[PDB]
Amino acid sequence: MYTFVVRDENSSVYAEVSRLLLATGQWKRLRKDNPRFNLMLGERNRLPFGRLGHEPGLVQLVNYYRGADKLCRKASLVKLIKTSPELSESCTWFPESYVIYPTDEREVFLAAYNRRREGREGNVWIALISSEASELLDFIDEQGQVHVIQKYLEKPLLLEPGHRKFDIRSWVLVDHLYNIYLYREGVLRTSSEPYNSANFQDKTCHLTNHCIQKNYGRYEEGNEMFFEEFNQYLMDALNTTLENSILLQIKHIIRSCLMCIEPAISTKHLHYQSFQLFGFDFMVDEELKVWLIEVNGAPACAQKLYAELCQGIVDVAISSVFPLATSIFIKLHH
Amino acid sequence: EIVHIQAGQCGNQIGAKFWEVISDEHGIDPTGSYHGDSDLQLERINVYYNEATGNKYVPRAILVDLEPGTMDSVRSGPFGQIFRPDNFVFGQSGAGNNWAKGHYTEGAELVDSVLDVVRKESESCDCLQGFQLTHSLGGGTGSGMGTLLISKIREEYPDRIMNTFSVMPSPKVSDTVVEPYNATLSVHQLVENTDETYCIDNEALYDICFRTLKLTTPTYGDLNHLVSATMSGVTTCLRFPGQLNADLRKLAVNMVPFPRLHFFMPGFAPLTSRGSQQYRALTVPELTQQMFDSKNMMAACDPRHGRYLTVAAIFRGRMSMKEVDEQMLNVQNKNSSYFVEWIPNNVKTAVCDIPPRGLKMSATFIGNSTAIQELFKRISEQFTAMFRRKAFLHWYTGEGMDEMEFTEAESNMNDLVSEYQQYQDA
Amino acid sequence: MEVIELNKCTSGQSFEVILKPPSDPSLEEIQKKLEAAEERRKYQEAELLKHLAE
Amino acid sequence: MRECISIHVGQAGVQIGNACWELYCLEHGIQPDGQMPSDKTIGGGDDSFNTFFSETGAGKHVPRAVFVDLEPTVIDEVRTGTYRQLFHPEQLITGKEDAANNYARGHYTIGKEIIDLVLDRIRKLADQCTGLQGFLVFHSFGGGTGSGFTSLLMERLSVDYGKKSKLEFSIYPAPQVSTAVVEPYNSILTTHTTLEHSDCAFMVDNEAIYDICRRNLDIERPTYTNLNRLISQIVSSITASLRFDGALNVDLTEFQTNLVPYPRIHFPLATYAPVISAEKAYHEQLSVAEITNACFEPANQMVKCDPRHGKYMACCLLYRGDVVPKDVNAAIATIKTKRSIQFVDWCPTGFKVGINYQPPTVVPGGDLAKVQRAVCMLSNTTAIAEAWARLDHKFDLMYAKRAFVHWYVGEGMEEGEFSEAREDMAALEKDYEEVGV
Ligand SMILES: CCC[C@H](Nc1nc(-c2ccc(NC(=O)NCC)c(OC)c2)ncc1C)c1cccnc1
Ligand SMILES: Nc1nc2c(ncn2[C@@H]2O[C@H](COP(=O)(O)OP(=O)(O)OP(=O)(O)O)[C@@H](O)[C@H]2O)c(=O)[nH]1
Ligand SMILES: Nc1ncnc2c1ncn2[C@@H]1O[C@H](COP(=O)(O)OP(=O)(O)CP(=O)(O)O)[C@@H](O)[C@H]1O
Ligand SMILES: Nc1nc2c(ncn2[C@@H]2O[C@H](COP(=O)(O)OP(=O)(O)O)[C@@H](O)[C@H]2O)c(=O)[nH]1
Ligand SMILES: [Ca+2]
Ligand SMILES: [Mg+2]
Ligand SMILES: [Mg+2]
Repeated sequence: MYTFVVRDENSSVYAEVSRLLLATGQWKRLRKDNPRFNLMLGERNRLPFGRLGHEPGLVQLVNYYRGADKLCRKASLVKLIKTSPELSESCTWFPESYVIYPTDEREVFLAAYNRRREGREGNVWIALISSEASELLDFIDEQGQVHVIQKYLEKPLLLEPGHRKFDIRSWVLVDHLYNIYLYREGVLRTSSEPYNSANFQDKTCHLTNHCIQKNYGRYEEGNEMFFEEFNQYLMDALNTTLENSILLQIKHIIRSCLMCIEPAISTKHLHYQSFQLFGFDFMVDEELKVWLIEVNGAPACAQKLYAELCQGIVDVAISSVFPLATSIFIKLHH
Repeated sequence: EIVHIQAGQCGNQIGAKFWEVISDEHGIDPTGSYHGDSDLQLERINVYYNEATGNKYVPRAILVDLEPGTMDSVRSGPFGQIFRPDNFVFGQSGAGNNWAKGHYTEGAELVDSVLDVVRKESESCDCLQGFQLTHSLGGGTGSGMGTLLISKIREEYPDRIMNTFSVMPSPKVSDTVVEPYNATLSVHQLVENTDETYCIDNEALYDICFRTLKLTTPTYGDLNHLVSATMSGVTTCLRFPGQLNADLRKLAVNMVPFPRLHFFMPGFAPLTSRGSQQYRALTVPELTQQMFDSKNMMAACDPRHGRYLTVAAIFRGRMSMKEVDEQMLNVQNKNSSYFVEWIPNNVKTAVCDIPPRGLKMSATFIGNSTAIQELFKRISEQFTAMFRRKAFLHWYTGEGMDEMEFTEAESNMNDLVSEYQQYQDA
Repeated sequence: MEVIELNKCTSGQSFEVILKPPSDPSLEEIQKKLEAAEERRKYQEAELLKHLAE
Repeated sequence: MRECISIHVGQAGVQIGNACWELYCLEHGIQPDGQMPSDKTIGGGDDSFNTFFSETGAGKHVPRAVFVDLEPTVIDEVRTGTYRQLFHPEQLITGKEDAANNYARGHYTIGKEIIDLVLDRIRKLADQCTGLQGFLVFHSFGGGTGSGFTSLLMERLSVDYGKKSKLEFSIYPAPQVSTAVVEPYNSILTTHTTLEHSDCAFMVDNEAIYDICRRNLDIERPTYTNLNRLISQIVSSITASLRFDGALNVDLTEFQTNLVPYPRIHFPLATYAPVISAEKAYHEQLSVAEITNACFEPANQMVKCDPRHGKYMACCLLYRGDVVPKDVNAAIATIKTKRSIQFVDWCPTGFKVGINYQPPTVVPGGDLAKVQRAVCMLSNTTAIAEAWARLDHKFDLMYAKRAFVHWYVGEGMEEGEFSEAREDMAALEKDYEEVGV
């Protein structure tokens, strides 16, 4: 009889996990501040890692990797890729980005802005989306917090019919052995309104967040195209598959990012253990070249996939540590 | 050193039984002479025994009563000769199961004589640590005079530890109808003037003898076999050297987070009847499971109806301390809800290499549970049932008591109940 | 990289390697605290013997 | 030469002290009867080992140590121990009844009636010193004596010996071997009162030592004898520079300079390797690179924490055995590129290395195997704050209900001292935070 605690109520993912665990009749839920637990579904902020793995006679496990925030923060991700020799400044799959502080590398950003202007090529950027540097720097100083300036992909792959923009969400699970598991079912969070190349003011077709969109539900249910449909579209329209044209680059980017920070977050020889579910956001251009947008440390799943993914987390991340009395994941070997 | 006292019929009969058991463990004969094989038996014998001229050890015990009946049975008992003759302090009138007689009139006439023996024993101690009393709360002498002694011992020794092995009354094992009165009046004294009170419920001892030991009609002898075994159990760490550098005060400190809440639930495993040798030794998981079970509690209270504040466990015999560590950590992790979270690691354990007589290994349990309130609530209901009609009250008013003092005792015990309830929901 | 302050002897040797450069109460008071605690103990003990006297 | 006086308080301090002085004697070649055949300067001298020993005309070498406990149980085993002749009665002080795991009882009540005696016996040793630099205090956080009386002693020493330094070897409480429940109280209380008086304190979590004895020595149930032998080895590595010829950490003041830039943050993390079982038949001797790399494994630290998620302010490497600077720098270069070693911006990213050619001595019949080379890393990392966080949490859980508080109040202490102590610890955790992130 294993025991666990829940310290994040807003977690739609681990609300299902806790439900699944209790349903096995071998997992009991304790109170929040009960230290005698085997599994901790911890909070998103101020997770007390320092209090884990100090309970005698208890193998403890947490659903978050300490230090993984360096990957899941926009300001941190840029610094991580730029400073790490494994990824380097000459990273092919990450858009040109710079860190900007409200009144740092602002002078470094303007240096690239000149080449774009004195080269007569695409000079559009994103934080709001604008082509003028002055309009951007004034916006950052007016917000308050730190922001990242990034190159805008002016030539995205556009779905037909509709001429629509989209982004790809991949769910990655890293267990305690640091096996990088890629959930086979991803989702395309598509735009319903056609992509406007000229007017960047209309952010309803530039930003593909599920919240903004909610022409909602015209092409597919809930502006969410799963892989079977998108794969079929690539075969019919572009005479290729999702595996070759896109997914190889995805698996490469996912694996490369996690291999980089592995020695900084690994719990191989620690007194407590860690696993975590990540949400990689990608962006495909017209030449079928994949770009990494960001990484989410506390991602939400798709309604169709909650039953399968949440069950998966129990199998490989939890039950692997705490056994009980074909696979949905793709193991990115390294 | 510890100064032992035993007051009244019950007190002297469990007290004598207690000295009988540990005397055998320390290798001391009724003659008083040591006859063992291990020096371990004598390394901490000074705690309970004074060394006399010759090679004979004399218990640091003081036998008190208002009737010579029981004390004459002790002196003619098995280890009747071991006791110091001067330490026999007895009246002639008796107490007639009357708390008033024992605390105010008959006992007050004798209490000074007792203290003279206590002082004479204390002045012989190199460094007196505390006292311990064996008595019942249902009668008159052990209940009334026993608490009177406690009050006066505290006045002269206000910085010493005071422990008690108090036998609680029960209708299942009852001598008179006025037992709830005597007990309620006694608890009032115990809440104030004791560091530790081991609540020994005759209801529990009876049920154990009947339901578990399968004794159809248990005598007071069958009941006392359980008490003596438990008492030998709790005092194990004090009487034998081990990893736990035992100390009277340290137990009182680590077991009692709040001064009034010092009423413990004793437990023992395996449960055994008189003379009935059982030949199968229990595994460590079996010892751990039984000692925590309600059937093994000497206080008729369901621990699942409350929460453990602190727990002391003492295993005896040759066994893997690792296996003990695993099984103890297992119980807590399996049932962590029954332990308060605002006292981290409140379950401590120790192991003594020397087992008790008759058993290859055993386990003794001392729990400070909030479930003990069930005991006090039980006495309270029996008390109220009579007091609302002021029944049998003339026995007490005749000795000079007033109805107000009963109302005060009723109130103070109800405060103890609610105080135990306060931390059951924390 | 850079080893500096190398000192050697028969028993051993010590040095420093740099990889990168940077970028009370008095006796009066004590005796007063200890005695203040003693008075608080004496007060509590007096209240007990006063309570027991009653 | 400048002398150093060792002070052992409480059960933990005394028993650990015995393990250390036992080990010191074996290292310097001193016999149980105090005789030192290799010491050709009979009757006195001022060699490096005289920092911890004084000499009699008879040629006996006595520890500059004072044992103090409020209970005679433990110190009596020193009076009758195998090194009984080594010390003399005036060094061993014992009381009648202990502090009963109560800080207030050890500090105020019983502490007051013996503090003058201890300081007098300490003053006797201080008079035998031509140039005293400071004190090494051994004690536990959990014990009433180790916590209570030590804080009082540390206060008076700062008054009676203002210019003198004072280092601590503290045992951080661990439920796995502890038998008390109120040790979080005593720990917060003694840390608060001692903080301003201590220049540098080496914490040793019993949890860490306990698991190292289980994992690396294959001892199912480690006893205090097992723990103390291993602890004494770490302490020996730290104090070797004071007892042997060298140029790194040759006086107590240098410990502060090298390991403690900020005064309040004076808790260096110790990491030791290799720990090998003596009953292990076949052992491939580890190299400089392997043992130096092991100094960055959390499983080898005296306190379990994660240095990766913190910042360094200083780092010293203390080798013993067959080691040379070349192999060290080669090992450092490899480790630097493979591990997360973040220093604070206002400190140089570097390592102060110290080597002693004599390999680490082990007690005959002990659990440790003789190794060709060993190392002890002293690194002042903010990651050790995790130990304060763990402890203060346990404190808050108990104090929220005022559990066991009446025991402290009953000894003359004010309840305000609980919160005032907890506030100081809250300030300390903040200091680590500012530096760490
Ligand atoms: C929460 C319980 C903590 C308790 N700790 C101690 N317990 C004792 C101790 C002293 C006397 C006894 N025996 C007694 O009979 N005491 C009352 C007369 C004892 O039995 C439990 C423990 N001494 C020192 C310590 C530190 C303890 C530890 C291990 C096992 N049992 C009790
Ligand atoms: N490592 C180690 N820890 C010890 C040793 N002895 C005691 N301890 C620890 O010290 C804590 C309790 O403090 P003690 O030293 O035993 O008590 P004390 O200092 O004598 O103070 P008192 O309460 O008056 O007895 C416990 O948590 C133990 O784990 C020891 O020999 N080695
Ligand atoms: N460099 C770029 N070029 C083109 N489009 C971009 C871009 N960066 C972001 N976008 C688009 O703008 C949106 C920005 O969303 P972003 O991912 O930055 O915010 P977010 O953090 O809310 C994602 P999530 O909510 O899943 O965590 C992305 O959905 C993408 O659709
Ligand atoms: N276990 C046990 N309980 C007893 C014994 N004698 C009396 N009692 C209990 O004590 C109460 C009677 O008190 P009593 O011993 O007569 O007190 P006394 O007047 O001081 O002698 C009853 O409730 C009994 O349950 C005994 O020999 N064994
Ligand atoms: Ca000399
Ligand atoms: Mg009777
Ligand atoms: Mg002690």
